[PDB]
Amino acid sequence: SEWKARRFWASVGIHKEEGGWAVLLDERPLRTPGKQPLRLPTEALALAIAEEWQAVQEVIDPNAMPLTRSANSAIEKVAPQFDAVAAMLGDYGGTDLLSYRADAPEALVRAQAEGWDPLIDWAATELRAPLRITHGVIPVPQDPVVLLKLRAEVASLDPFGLTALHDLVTLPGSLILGLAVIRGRIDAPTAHALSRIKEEFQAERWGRDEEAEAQAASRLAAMRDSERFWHLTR
Repeated sequence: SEWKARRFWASVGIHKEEGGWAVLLDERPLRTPGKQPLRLPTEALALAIAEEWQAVQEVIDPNAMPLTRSANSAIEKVAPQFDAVAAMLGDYGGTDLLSYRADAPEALVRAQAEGWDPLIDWAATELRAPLRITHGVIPVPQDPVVLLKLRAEVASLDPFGLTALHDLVTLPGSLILGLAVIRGRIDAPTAHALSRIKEEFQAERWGRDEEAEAQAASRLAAMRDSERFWHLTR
């Protein structure tokens, strides 16, 4: 309803810049909520963000503009705090979902093994990061050298790329799943399905939980948004 939310522009285009691309609402350059200049690493993302602004009807709906939202985060929070963010994501290497297997029932333990072992194998091979796997509640600490190797893989990403990595790691609760998505080993819908092997297994055996399903659907959409953002920024 806010007057400030009303669309007043006719066309939306893009244009180069001394440092990245820009999106234009008529002749007026798009700025970040923080008044800072919005510069995008690629034309692909610029054009995609322009479609979001061309799609505005009467009033701006931020929920409908996931790319703009992530671009703002990259410029405003991730680029300036790259080191602290790469560290926080890297930390998941020591509490990775794939390293914790159920104790029971057996059919669940086998399900996890079949879906996850291949990803643990990939991480040991491609990232030279074999994780220690635990069964049950008592956490096994990871090899300090492996944690250094995984944190280093994260640190080597560009800022926009680190921003996309964020949700791919935190939502499923796994750094391996997040890196597998951006490295092209699996896509986001597969990463999502692998993370919920236990949830899916229990639902099929003991009954669906509507709230859990709603929350899972939300995580999947956010993971697909992060994946899109990663590809657009390459």
